[PDB]
Order: sequence, then structure tokens, then C-alpha cells
Amino acid sequence: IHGNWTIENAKERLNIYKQTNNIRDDYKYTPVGPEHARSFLAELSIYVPALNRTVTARESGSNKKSASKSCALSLVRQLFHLNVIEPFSGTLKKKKDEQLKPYPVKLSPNLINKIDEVIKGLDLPVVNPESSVIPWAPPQANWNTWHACNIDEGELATTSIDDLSMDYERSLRDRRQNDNEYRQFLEFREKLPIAAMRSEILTAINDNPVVIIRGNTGCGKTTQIAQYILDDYICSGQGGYANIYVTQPRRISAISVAERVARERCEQLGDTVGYSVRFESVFPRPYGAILFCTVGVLLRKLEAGLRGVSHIIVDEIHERDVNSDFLLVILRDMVDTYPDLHVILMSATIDTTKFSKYFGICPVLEVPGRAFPVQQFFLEDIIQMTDFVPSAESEDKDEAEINYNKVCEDKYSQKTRNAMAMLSESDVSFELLEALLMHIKSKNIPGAILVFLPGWNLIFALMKFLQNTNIFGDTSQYQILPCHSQIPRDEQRKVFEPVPEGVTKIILSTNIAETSITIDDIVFVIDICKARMKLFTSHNNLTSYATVWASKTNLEQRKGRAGRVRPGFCFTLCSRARFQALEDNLTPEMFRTPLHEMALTIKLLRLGSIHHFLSKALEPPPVDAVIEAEVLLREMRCLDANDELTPLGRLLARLPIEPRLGKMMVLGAVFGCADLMAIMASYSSTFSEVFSLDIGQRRLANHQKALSGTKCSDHVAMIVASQMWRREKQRGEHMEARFCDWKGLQMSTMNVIWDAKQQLLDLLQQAGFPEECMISHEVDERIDGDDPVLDVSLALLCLGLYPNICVHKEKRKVLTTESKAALLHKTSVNCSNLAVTFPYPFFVFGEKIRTRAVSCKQLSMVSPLQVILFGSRKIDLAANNIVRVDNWLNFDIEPELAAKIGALKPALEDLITVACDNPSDILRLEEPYAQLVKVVKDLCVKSAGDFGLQR
RNA sequence: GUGUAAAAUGUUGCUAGCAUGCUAGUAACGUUUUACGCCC
Ligand SMILES: Nc1ncnc2c1ncn2[C@@H]1O[C@H](COP(=O)(O)OP(=O)(O)O)[C@@H](O)[C@H]1O
Ligand code: ALF
Repeated sequence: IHGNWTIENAKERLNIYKQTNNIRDDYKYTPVGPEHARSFLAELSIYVPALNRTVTARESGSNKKSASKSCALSLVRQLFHLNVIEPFSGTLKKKKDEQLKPYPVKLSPNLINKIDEVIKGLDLPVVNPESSVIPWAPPQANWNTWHACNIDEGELATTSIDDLSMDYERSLRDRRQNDNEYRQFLEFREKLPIAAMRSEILTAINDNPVVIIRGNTGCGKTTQIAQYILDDYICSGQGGYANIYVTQPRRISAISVAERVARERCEQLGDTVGYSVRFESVFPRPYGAILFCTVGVLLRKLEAGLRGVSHIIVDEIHERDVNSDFLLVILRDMVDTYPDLHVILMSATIDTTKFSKYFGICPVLEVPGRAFPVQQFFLEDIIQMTDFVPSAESEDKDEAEINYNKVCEDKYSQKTRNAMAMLSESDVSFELLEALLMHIKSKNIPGAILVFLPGWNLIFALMKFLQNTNIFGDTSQYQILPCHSQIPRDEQRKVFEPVPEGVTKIILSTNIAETSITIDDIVFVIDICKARMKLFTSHNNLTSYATVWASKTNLEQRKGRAGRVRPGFCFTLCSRARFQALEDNLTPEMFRTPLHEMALTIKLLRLGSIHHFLSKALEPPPVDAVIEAEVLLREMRCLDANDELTPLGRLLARLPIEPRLGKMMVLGAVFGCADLMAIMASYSSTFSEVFSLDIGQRRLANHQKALSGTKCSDHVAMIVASQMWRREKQRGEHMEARFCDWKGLQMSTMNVIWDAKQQLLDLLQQAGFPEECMISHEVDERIDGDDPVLDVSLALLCLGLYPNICVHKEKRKVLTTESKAALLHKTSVNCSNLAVTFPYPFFVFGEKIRTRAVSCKQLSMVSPLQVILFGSRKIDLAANNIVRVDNWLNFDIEPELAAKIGALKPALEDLITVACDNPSDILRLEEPYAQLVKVVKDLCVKSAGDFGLQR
């Protein structure tokens, strides 16, 4: 009854018990009765090695299988009677894991005495359980616009701006006279649509303060309007008294548009057109030049001043990203206060009425967009055409989910015939491409093939699948090219390269190709209205790089993205039900996003209360976002609760990194490890791959794993790689490139990290911290012992990236907070196939890749002594003398020792505050603070928490 | 994006026997669940 003592249940425990006994016997069958009333008596003997009480089953049935089942019934009943078998044994039985045992403290008495002296030498008692605007000026002599300062030397110090304007004018006249490649580029730009209303757009801008351009995508407009403004300003011989400032919302888009405008101008990058993306600047000449930058770089430059720039040409606003709307909200008042500035907002296809209404009903210009509506087809249309039904043959939820695929009427074509024949919907197959090919060959429509896959992972998977199906994946006849941010610029520049007809172009891309760039020859668009949704859930610190449906506005744009003049075809892979069911627009990301970084930015520019500023924005954000920004600023001691920016906050604002790494960079110079902190912050915030993985590789190679050395950490590997790269860069790069390739170095990532380290140390120098601590602290990896610099660097790392720590159980299988299973990313140095146990069973990662908290990246072993030092914002005490870390980690330490360790929590903040207050003398601290530095260097040593008992 | 053993279904052919059928299994088949152990 209670143990469901029947045949097809409760037998799992019996099977396991017999497996433990290894008895391979079964039921012997004996016939009883005639052939018309046949019965079988089955026998089985079971030996019990634990109770020494052998049992037997002798039961009858209508057949051999029935006899065996009847015997097993009585066997389970007798095993229960024996009180040795486990009851129930249903289909519900899992196997999980938890903490086994740490090395809780077990320190030497020296460190205990040091900690006691520190807690008594610093008196840290613990209990044992207004709206102004940024000034702007017109162009001025001896003043550089880019650097926002006075050059006071060179040529402008003695040369008037009018002379520079005349020089630019004569140079452009000579270029008009002779530059033939410029002639062909300008004729291409003239046949380009915007050159229709050249003068018109050159005048409307002077007419009004706020100017909105509106014209369908693919006009080649961003790369032309700024150049036309410069040309108009220089044709009057005034190019010196004019500069152009443009902001894109994506880094790679900014790089691409800068390269395009340089190539069309037939000029080397950095002469008259330059770009300043985060951690990279190629600033051009100070006068008569164009600047492209991301919104973040402009928000950074806003601190100094917009002096010396003529017109600002803010790019795509339909993105609705937080940065662009913040910039627009500031720029509204900026251009209202100063009537001599010209703000330009650019869109692609959006009801710009709200944008115009925001700026006091500003003019909404228009571009004549030649177009031809394209044939739009859906899943019913494609099932009518060439079959569409089959496919490749918190946990859950409620009934609120509606499957529109299964809610429809079968008034369409032979749905059952298509189902019984074939199809492949979720994964594309020969069907779609062959249908397009036959449509082209029968209706005579040679044209490019365009698809919008949501993510780079799916892009790579489908590219590999189509390469496997190379009969129709034949690049010689069916050219295939991806397009995404991650891939190098070589693929982007190859995409634009045309191919002869017959070599069909099948472009695989994502939301990037919907704007920014546009291929002229696109005819047929195969949309799936799927896009990446890399959302960070800061309310619980879970990442989700999932895929979500595109908005109806975006879907309409994609429908219009193809078919310039040719008919064009839209092969939408969705039903009309979902087509009309999804939201018309896209949810404003500004509504749901933490605003701590923007709060620090607004407090840096002394723009008054954040609440009032957010009220006077495009969309009044919900009070939760401003409240959470306030909470983060108050708890992190960047901004006081009384809207008073402490020097810590002002220092953090200038840092081009998130505050969670600025808090580490502050302490980096405190403990004489600033180089390590700069390198780690650059390698962490700038999400990048450490090593150049070769094709067909599933793990890290021999040297790729040996570079981490005895430390066996990817962060230590990166540090030593940077050290060897810089000592090699001390020599020539001709052999350095092949050496880095041999060492599996990413080269470009290393350059980025080095430049970021240089910029961070320059910023720290400007802050006031001494140069002496900013010296090389070279760490070797072959040493398996201890090194104070490296262990304090790792302790600071664990301080910063909280709560991205994890507990290792076995192989890839690791545990994360709230007891979540996870694996180790392939790029990590801790990837292998054999079972290895690490010296310390605690790891901290950088990123949580893949939505279902599975992939962890940037793993590095951490000392078991973090506990309360650098492991959390909260520590607790559990039963049976257990210290609780992040409510998912257990240590076994005396409450007195736990309180002693936890008393350091206010001390860290006090040290940070003192370091920020007096940057000039961080090396020469107060004597209790020198003792604190000494004790923290002593405590975080790798082989420290093992005294008394190594176990 | 996987294999092993166990159990319910029906199936392929065969087997010992009974007044064309029948009483039982056999080797194999796929389905569904169970755990065992991989790789992302
Ligand atoms: N790398 C390039 N080489 C040549 N022409 C380009 C390049 N990139 C863009 N163009 C042209 O410039 C135009 C750019 O349009 P775009 O910047 O997307 O305008 P908007 O952003 O207003 O839609 C396109 O029509 C395209 O033909
Ligand atoms: F210039 Al755009 F989207 F129109 F980047």
C-alpha cells in the first residue's frame, strides 16, 4: 500500500539491490495443467549477504512472463517483510551535490595576532553573533576642439582661423580640379538619393535650431550628410570656423562609418575624419574635421566642454537606447541655451512626430525615397507554394502562453500532403533555398539573398550546416557571407564586394544589417523576426543571451529592407496571427535598465537632481530605476544620499569602466598592485577572448594551458601573456606577429588590453596617485609557491567581480549561487577531458554565458580565505558552527574568528575613502593603515589558510 | 546534437501441444519510463 507493492513499481529498489548482490539468476518455469488451461510455476532464490536470511519466490501465472511478474510481486512483498528493501521507488529520484568541506581558516597564530592588533590598532568594533549647462564657445584661436584645451603651441598659436579656412577651401578646390577617384566618389554620392536636396538640407539646418531628417534606410545618408555640411561650410571659405560631431550607438558601426567616410573622401583616416570609440581614439586635425564617436565617448567629453565644434549630427535615434536618449535630453537644453548651435537628429523610418514635438515642433524634413513594395509571404503562403509543416524530429509555466501555429483553420492548401512529404522549419533546409532558386529561374529575378538570424551562435551553426550541405552550400554558385560585430572587419568589407551573376549571394546577418549598412542588390529577404536579447537581470544577477520576436515596427522595416526598385520578396516565416499579435513597437530599454552609471554621469556634469532631469526626458522612467540607481550610489559610496558627490564618485565617473571595476582600480594602487588591477579590469570589462583558437579546436592546446602555469588561472595567463607581449613589442612586430600566432595570442585583444591599461594608469596619474606604485610587478607562473603581488591581485579580483564566484564539484560540473548547475566555457584554461582536482575548490568567473546559467567564462582559482574579506556584501552564521557566504557557501569556523574576519568590512570602505580623499600620498599612509595593508597582504597569500592542519 | 540494463505495448517469422483455428514462449523490432556513464 504505502510502498506500492505491485509489479510495475517498487521494483527499481529490488533491481538495485540485486545489482549490489550481482545475482544473475531468474525465474525457472515449470508447466502445470493441460494445454487448454496452461499455467507456469516460476521459481527464484534470493540471497541476502546483509541479514543472512535467504528467501524464495514460487508463484504461478498464465504464462512465463505472467509467472515472472507474479513471482516478482511476492518477491517485493517478502523483501518488504524482511525490512531490507526500500519502499515507493517511483519515477522520482534525483542525485544532486552540495558543499563537502572547506579549509575554513586554520591559520597560523601570527596572522591571528596581526588581525587582533589591526582591529585594536584601528578601533573597528564588531559584534560577534544647480541644473546648469555645459559651457560652449564658438571656434577660437589657439584652442583645440578635440582635446578641449589650449594647444598654446604649433601653428594655430600664430595662425588665424581664417587662414586655415582659406587653406581648406583652396585644398578642396584643387581636389575638385584633379582628384579623379574623388570625382567618381562624388558622382556616386550625387546619384545617391540625398544629393537631390543638397542645398535644401544645407539651408533648413541654418533655418532652425533643431533639425530632423527623415528618409528610408539604405540612402547612404549618415556617410553623406556630415560631409555635405562640411562642404557647404568650406565652399564659403569658412571651413576653419566649423567642426562636425556625430554619434553612433555601436562601436563597430562607428568604425565602419569612419572608414567609409575616409575612403570616400580619399583621405587617410585621422586627417579630416576621425573616430573616438571607447578605449580608442584617432583624433583628426583640430580645425575643419569630422568626428565620429559612440554616445559614451560624447558623454565623457561632455565633462570638459563642447567648445570649438560647429554642428552635432546625432545619428539613428530609433534605437531608443539609454545613451542616445540621455544625449538627446541634454542636447535639447544645450541647443536651447545657445542659439548658435545646430543639432541634427537622423532617423530611418519612424513616425518622427513625437521627436519634432519634443523640440518645440521642429521641422521634419523628408528625402525622396524611390521604392517598390515587395511580395510578402507567410507560413500559409509557403505551405501553399513548396510545403510547410514538418521540422527536424520557471521550468515550464502557465496557460497564458498562446501557440498561434496550432490555432488556425485548414482553409489553405494541402497541409496534410506537405506534412506527410517533408519540411524543415526551425532549421532551414534545401526547401527554402531551392524554392527561391526555382522562383528566380522561372520568373527571371536574379538578386541577392538576405536572411536575419537572431544570434551569432545560430549564424555559425547554420553556416556550418549549409557548408555540410555544400551541394546547395556551394559558395562558387551560392556565395555565403556572415555579418556581425564579432567577426573581423575583413568579412564586413568582403560583404560589400559584388560578385558576378549566377554566383548568388546568400547574406547571413542580424539586426546589424537592418541599419548602419545596406547592400544595394538585396531582393529577397528571408526574415524570422528573431533578435538577440542579451539582458542582464540585476534584480537577481542572472544573464540571458536569448532570442525574442522582433517588433512589428522592426518587422515592417525588414519587410521594407529589401526591394529597392526590383519587385522584391518578403519570405516571413510567421503566421498572420503572430504577425498581428505581437507588440507594434519595441519596449523602451530605458524603462527597464539599471541607471547607476547614468546617475554617476549626470552627477559628474553637475546637472542637478536626477529625478527632475529624468522627468524632463523623452519618456519619464519608472521610479524603480532611479531608486535603484540611488541605492547603488549610496551603498557604493560614490554619491552620498544628500546628492553630494564624494571624491570617490567623481573619480569613478571619469573612469571608462563600470563602478564594480573602479572600486578595484582604487585599491589597485593602495596595495602596490596597480598594474595588475589595470590589466584585469581591462580584460574583464572589455569582453574579449584571451587566445586565438584555431579552427576545429575543442579545448586549449598544450602551451595554451601551460601559459597559466602552476597558477593555472586564465587571468594569470593573461597577465603573463601581456608581459611577454610587451617585452616582445620592445622588439619588432614582423616576427612578433608570427610569435603571437605560435603562442595562440589574439594580438588585437592584447593591443586593446594594453591601451586600456595605459589609459587607466594615465587617468590615475591625473587623479593624483603617485607614479611610483604604477610600476611593473611581473608575476611568474612556473612558481607553485606564493607571491604576494599575485595573490593580492587575485583577492582584489574576487572583490570586484562579486557575485560571479562558483564552487567546483567535478569536471565541467560546477555549482553557482542558489545551487545552479553550470559548465566551464571552452576558451577557459580549465577545460580538459580527464578528471582533475584543483588545489583550491573555489572559482570566480567573469561572465554567465547562455541564458540557462550554464556557461561560465573567465574562471580563476581563488583562495579559500576570501570568506568576508573579498567574497560578498553579506556574511552570516549557520548552525553547527557554519559561516554562510552568499547564502550558498559553507565554512566551519569559530564565531569569534568569523567576527574578526568580518570586522574588515568597514575597513575596506574606509581605506577606499581615504585613498580617494588624498591621492597624492596613498603610498605613505597612516600607521594603522600601513598595518592594514601589511595584514591584508599577509592574509590573502595563496598558501595561508592551511596552518595547524593541511586537511 | 548520446550508448548500456530493466519494465508495458503491439509487431516480424519460428517453436511444443490442442478441435482452418487455438494454448504458451522464442530471436528481433519500434514505442514509453527508469536509473547507469558521456559532451556542450
Ligand atoms: N562601405 C561603404 N562603401 C560604399 N558605400 C557605402 C558604404 N557604406 C554605406 N554606403 C552607402 O551610403 C549609404 C549609407 O546609408 P545609411 O548610413 O544607412 O543612412 P541611414 O543611416 O540614414 O539609413 C548607403 O546607401 C550605402 O549605399
Ligand atoms: F545611420 Al543609422 F541606423 F540610420 F545608423
